[PDB]
Amino acid sequence: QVSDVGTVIQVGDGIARAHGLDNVMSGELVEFANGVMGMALNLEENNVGIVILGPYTGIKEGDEVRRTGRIMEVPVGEALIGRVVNPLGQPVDGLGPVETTETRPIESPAPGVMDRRSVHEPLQTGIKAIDALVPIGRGQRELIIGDRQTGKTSVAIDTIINQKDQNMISIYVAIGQKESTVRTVVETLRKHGALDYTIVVTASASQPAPLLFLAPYAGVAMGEYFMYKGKHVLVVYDDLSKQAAAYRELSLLLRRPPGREAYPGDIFYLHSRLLERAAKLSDAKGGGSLTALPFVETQAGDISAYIPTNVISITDGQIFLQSDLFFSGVRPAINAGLSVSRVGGAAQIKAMKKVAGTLRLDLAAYRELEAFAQFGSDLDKATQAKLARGARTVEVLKQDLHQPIPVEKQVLIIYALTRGFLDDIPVEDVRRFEKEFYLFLDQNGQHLLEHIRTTKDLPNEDDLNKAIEAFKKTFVVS
Amino acid sequence: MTRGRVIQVMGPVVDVKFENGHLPAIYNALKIQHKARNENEVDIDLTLEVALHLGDDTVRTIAMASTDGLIRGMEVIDTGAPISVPVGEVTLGRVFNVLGEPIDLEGDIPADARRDPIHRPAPKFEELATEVEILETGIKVVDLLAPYIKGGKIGLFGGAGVGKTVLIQELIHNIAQEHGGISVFAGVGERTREGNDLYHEMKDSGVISKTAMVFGQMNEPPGARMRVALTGLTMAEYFRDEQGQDVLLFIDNIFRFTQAGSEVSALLGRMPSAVGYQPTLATEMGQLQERITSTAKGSITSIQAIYVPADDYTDPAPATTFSHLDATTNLERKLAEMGIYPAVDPLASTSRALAPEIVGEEHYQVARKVQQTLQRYKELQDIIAILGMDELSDEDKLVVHRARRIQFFLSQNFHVAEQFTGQPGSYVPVKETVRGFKEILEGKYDHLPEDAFRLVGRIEEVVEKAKAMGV
Amino acid sequence: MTRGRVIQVMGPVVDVKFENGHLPAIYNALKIQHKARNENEVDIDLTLEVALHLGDDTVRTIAMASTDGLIRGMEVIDTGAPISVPVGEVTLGRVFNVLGEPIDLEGDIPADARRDPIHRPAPKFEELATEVEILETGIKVVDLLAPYIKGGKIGLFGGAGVGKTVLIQELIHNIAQEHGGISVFAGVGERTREGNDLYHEMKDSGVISKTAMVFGQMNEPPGARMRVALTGLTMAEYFRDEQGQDVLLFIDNIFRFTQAGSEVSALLGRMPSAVGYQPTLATEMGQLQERITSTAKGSITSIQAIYVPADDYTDPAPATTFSHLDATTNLERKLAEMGIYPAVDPLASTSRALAPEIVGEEHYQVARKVQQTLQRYKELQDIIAILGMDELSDEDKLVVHRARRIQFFLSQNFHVAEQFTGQPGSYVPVKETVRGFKEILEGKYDHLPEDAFRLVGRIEEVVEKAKAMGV
Ligand SMILES: Nc1ncnc2c1ncn2[C@@H]1O[C@H](COP(=O)(O)OP(=O)(O)OP(=O)(O)O)[C@@H](O)[C@H]1O
Ligand SMILES: Nc1ncnc2c1ncn2[C@@H]1O[C@H](COP(=O)(O)OP(=O)(O)OP(=O)(O)O)[C@@H](O)[C@H]1O
Ligand SMILES: Nc1ncnc2c1ncn2[C@@H]1O[C@H](COP(=O)(O)OP(=O)(O)O)[C@@H](O)[C@H]1O
Ligand SMILES: [Mg+2]
Ligand SMILES: [Mg+2]
Ligand SMILES: [Mg+2]
Repeated sequence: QVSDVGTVIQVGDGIARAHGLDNVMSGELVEFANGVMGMALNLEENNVGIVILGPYTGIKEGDEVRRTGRIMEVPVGEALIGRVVNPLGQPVDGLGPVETTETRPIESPAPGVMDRRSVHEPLQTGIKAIDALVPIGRGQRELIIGDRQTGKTSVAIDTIINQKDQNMISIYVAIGQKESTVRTVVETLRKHGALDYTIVVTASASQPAPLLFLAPYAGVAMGEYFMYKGKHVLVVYDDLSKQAAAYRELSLLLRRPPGREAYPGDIFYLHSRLLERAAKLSDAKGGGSLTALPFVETQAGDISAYIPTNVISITDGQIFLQSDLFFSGVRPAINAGLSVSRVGGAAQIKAMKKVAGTLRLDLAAYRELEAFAQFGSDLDKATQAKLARGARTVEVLKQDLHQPIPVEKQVLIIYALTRGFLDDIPVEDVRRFEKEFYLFLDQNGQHLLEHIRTTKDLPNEDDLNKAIEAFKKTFVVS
Repeated sequence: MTRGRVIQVMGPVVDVKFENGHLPAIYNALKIQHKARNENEVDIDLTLEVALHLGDDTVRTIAMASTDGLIRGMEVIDTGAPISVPVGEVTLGRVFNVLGEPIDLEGDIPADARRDPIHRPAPKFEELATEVEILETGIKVVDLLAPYIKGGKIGLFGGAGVGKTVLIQELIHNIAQEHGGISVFAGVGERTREGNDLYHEMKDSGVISKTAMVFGQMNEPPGARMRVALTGLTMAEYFRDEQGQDVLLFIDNIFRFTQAGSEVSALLGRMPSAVGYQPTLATEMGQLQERITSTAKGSITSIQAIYVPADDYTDPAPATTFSHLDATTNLERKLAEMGIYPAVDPLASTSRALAPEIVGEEHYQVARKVQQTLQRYKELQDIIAILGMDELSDEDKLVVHRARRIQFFLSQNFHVAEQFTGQPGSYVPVKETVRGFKEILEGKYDHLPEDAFRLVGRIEEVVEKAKAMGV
Repeated sequence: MTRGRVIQVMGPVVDVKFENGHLPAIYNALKIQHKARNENEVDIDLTLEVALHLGDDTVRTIAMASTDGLIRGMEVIDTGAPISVPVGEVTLGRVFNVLGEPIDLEGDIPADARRDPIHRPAPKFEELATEVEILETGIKVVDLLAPYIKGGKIGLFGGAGVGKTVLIQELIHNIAQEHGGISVFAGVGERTREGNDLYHEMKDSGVISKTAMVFGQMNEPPGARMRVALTGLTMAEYFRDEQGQDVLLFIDNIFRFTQAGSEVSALLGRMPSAVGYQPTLATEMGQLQERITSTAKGSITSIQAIYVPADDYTDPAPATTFSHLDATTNLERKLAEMGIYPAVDPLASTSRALAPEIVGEEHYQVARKVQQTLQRYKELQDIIAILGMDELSDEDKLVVHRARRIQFFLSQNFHVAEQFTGQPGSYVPVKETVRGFKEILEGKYDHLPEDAFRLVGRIEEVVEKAKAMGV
């Protein structure tokens, strides 16, 4: 029994300085005398800087620090499914220990250029606006950005719930949230039945800053474990701005000189290193995939701030939610002009692509034309037709909370909209039209739904037109 | 022996040196008791709290009072425990300072009474309770657009002189007088006159028998202003846990806590953060706020006033506290200047309780339609500012016509505000609020003048005062 | 023999101490090759570049890969030369990292192949070329308002998500398949997914046999991100000098070079500059940019994508980059939000080739008239938004009528944007676009609806689209 030893020189604010530890390794785990763990970050000439991963109250100057010989690691395995754990893998739900028998490094290289394959298979969220305007595919990284109280958490929860029958593992990572909010989210997932395939990683606001800094890396390592076995994983980072704040706090406490807005120099490298590990692996690598949903909270809707622009420059697209749209009645309040998907088209079913290839550009043009026509007084026929179509599209894209819609019904309603069958319906009646149309499809259009569901392509346009016309005859305009 | 020695004195920060192997733990309390040895010295009685271990057997502390008179070489006593304040039945009807010493002149607390450490970890994940229940307050805008949650955390934001204290007093008057549980008031960095007024008001109304108060007002040093809120929270946690009570916790200004932290942090040797704040701003706020929660044993509902410096809502201190709240009401100087009180911003204020399955379908519809009309009205303000209402379309004219009346009807006369003006206050049930706003939206009262909707209460009073004036 | 040892590891920056009188020169490459002594160590194979001579026989270096695993006291090997990468016909068809090691798993480069150092001085004033010749791209706005120059330097500016990568890919598609020389692509701090997509597209189209690719994408440390561009540049310089070939050089995002420098500046120990950048920003940019040029021996035509942080064109990095370019394309999310792509700013974009004696008198007059019309339209929007369209004069109404159609006709459908537009792309000759814009200015198509001008190509496609729309 022998171990390389050090002694503590300074303690405070979750940061410790140690003398000795000559053979310590950069990024290695160390343990203190009372059992609290730490990670060595700065290897200076005569002292070591350590971030403390736990309560530092019981650590005093002169205490002993011991090497572990292990690079920072977290437990991984199937035993984490359905559990709530902290970034170190310690359970916090009170349901007993976790029986993992394997671990992964918290810092690992991303798959290379030759290890990847282009994203080609959709991830259905059940939300019409997302699945039509900003498609998401397996292996993609889509940012969800907006001010507080705009629906960011609701979108992610609905997306996780919708994966129930699609054979995918979900990982929900909460950084800097209230434990009561985390418990509410866990109870919602349990009620809707999504906890059978979900891992919840939590690091609340009372925890020390290094745990908030490490939580997304622990989540992505847990996801990578399943990715390299051929599975498909969905990971949600509920706030990246909060680890940005935590990392700023750590850097300032470690006497690293600040940069813009007191942020450290490598604030971009932090998030880029985290998010580059989500990918779609090639067939030679097993074909597994990991897909990520980072969150960023803006101030007063300023999408051009430092951290929001840093994150936007990394991901494969963003969904921007606006409070002014939120209060004007359009929900989930996606701004079509400022939202984009960098994988669009390739991440859609063939029928959805056919019916909605140009929908986002049409909405952007409609918004421009609506802004312009507010100044004029005598619009011509083309501008009247475009405005009517745009208003009807806007009204079709509305949706309520916790109301998933199958893709085969999304494509049919989008077809009905885009082929002009809604032109004679008044704007205030199209939502009831959509509801009664879904009922009509459930009753009399099962062959069309089955054809779409089995072939991923539209039926022959004659029969589908006949069905729409029959529903038009049945429907009554109020 | 566990005896220290003063090495450096830099304002509220003191460095103390101990013998090797006898350093006090972080957050321990230290005592300095010195008698003047000659005419060039003064008597000293001071309490310090450990903050950092500097190395070389040196400890850096924060003082709980003024450090004038300290001399290098003074002896320091280590108590071996954090600050401990009395808890239990003895605290009801009493007034305390940050150290747990009574200041109401009613007598000292016996030395054998139970007292608890100020610092403790937050409750575990499995202990929490997450049920949602509406707390009726009798205020129209709060009950309609951002209902308060029983057992949850409520924050009130505002700049200087906008109405935070008046709204706190109105909420106390409407809720605490009949609560039937235990109430705790914590005055952090506010006027001593306000604390005296509150004490006398509670004593006169008889609520004093079931409440405890702790004061850390503006005249105090930053260390006391930092720890007074924790003292109050420690007193409240006892009633929550050991007795299973329901507790009302009122905090006079939680921004002063972080402000005092930022004042101290510079002298501790930390590198400044974005706007000169301490680098540890988020962790300290989280460690204070995570303790204020409802559990299975009992529930704590807290109403906190939050100061917004220079009316900047993007300031780091107001910005970081938003994530800790279940319901927020934002006050605006623009509304306050137009005579609208309590001057609540109807679009920025939010609540988790505004959902059809919690408040009801028609309540939800009415609230959403009111917010929609107000948003549309806000979008036109530049056009009205430049050239008025004359070039608006017919739809927008009706939008403005309805929105001005809705905005005025959101005002109310408070019971507490009867000292500023002779008009007595009113208590409006939520059913009445919903019915009145639905009637306004339906266009029933388009013919009434817009000045008849100011500061009335129920919708019938609008008709009554319109009749009283010319109509 | 001369061996150093690691004395300090601070993230991506490592300090090495050598024996007296045996210090490596600045920019020399060092190797750490460590075999694990026991189960508490890991194997290391790392490359470092010398940056500063700290004094006292100590050197400060920047790592080319992750420094996790390093232990103080590890042995360091000095190679005696900067990073050297293979050049010649061997590099064609291969994909490399920053160190010149192939990553396409097609096999290793023979150890006796010629290798050139990464760092060299720029060409002199005597040996430059200044002839201006038009490079046709098939893009309407580029060919009309800001023509590209053969052998010149072209920069594409834009904020995040405006179309820089799509424009780069369209330029590759239109130009590289028939260039007849050599093309080099350098990926600097961009998405590995985009790199893989581009590699597979080139491999499918067959251009890969004529191209060398180097990748330094976002996951890499700052040292790799700041040396990958120089690796690609020296690979291209070999073909410019030793063979006299015409070379196309595409750089994925040149802003990441500056960003990596700023990331390591503080750890290197340099005082911050105005917006947090390094003091040596301009010098570091110039030492790289001045090497990318045409000479008497050969010509290099280069297209560089330049990121604009927070859409602020006054940011020091793009502001400094502006002076190094002959032609410039400015992308605005104001246009991108409106549905116009490629979203080129028609006024801010400039080119040295837009002169009457280069493009022709008719082309020059048409371009200037288009710019005048758009500039006039820009001023009218402020008063339109307030006073409506009815209050304009008949001349201003006609200006608006034609400017809207011109702005829509500057859009185009790209071949590489089928996944975004749903329709195949188009190629438009410069004569065709000049004639079409001349006809629009003359008013031949005033009766056409303005939506028919969106994303079409030639002018006859507008007529066909309007006929399909039923006009
Ligand atoms: N599509 C929708 N329809 C109706 N209400 C919605 C919709 N989406 C979200 N909401 C409501 O809006 C509120 C805010 O939603 P949510 O909490 O998900 O947003 P957020 O941006 O994650 O918030 P926070 O900043 O508080 O974490 C909630 O009350 C939620 O029920
Ligand atoms: N509801 C109200 N009715 C009438 N007057 C009011 C009301 N609310 C506030 N005022 C007026 O505004 C003044 C300031 O109110 P208050 O003391 O609550 O402000 P505050 O936001 O707490 O200010 P401070 O930052 O100074 O503590 C009151 O003295 C009173 O004149
Ligand atoms: N010519 C175009 N046609 C259609 N869509 C485009 C075009 N150019 C850009 N876009 C849209 O913009 C998005 C982002 O563009 P990108 O190439 O990523 O620019 P950047 O490199 O500046 O981020 C793409 O996903 C695409 O949908
Ligand atoms: Mg949220
Ligand atoms: Mg006040
Ligand atoms: Mg790009």
